Amino acid sequence: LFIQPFWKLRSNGDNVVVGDKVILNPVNAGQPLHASNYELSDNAGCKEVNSVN
Amino acid sequence: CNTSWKINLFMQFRDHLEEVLKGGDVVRLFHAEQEKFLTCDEYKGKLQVFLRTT
Repeated sequence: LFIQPFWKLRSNGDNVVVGDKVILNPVNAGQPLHASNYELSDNAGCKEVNSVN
Repeated sequence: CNTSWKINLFMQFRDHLEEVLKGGDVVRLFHAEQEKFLTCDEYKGKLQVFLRTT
């Protein structure tokens, strides 16, 4: 997972600081992780995580 | 004449480094998130500060 800046303050090559908002982009899939809004039927109140823009 | 000149210190030689922020420096504030420069201009007879869209 490439760890990439989400803020314009940080830039490529900068050390990651605790508490920073970052984006995890899979090397192969190429689409950042995303917490879907589709509620899971098996467990109520639980969402899903999938790779998409 | 009898005029006397008093030496008032504003900045020392050690603090005159070009790699640090110093009093009196002319710099502009750039908003990284919005990618806009801080600016102030007269709009309706009163000077107002804002970020200018480019």
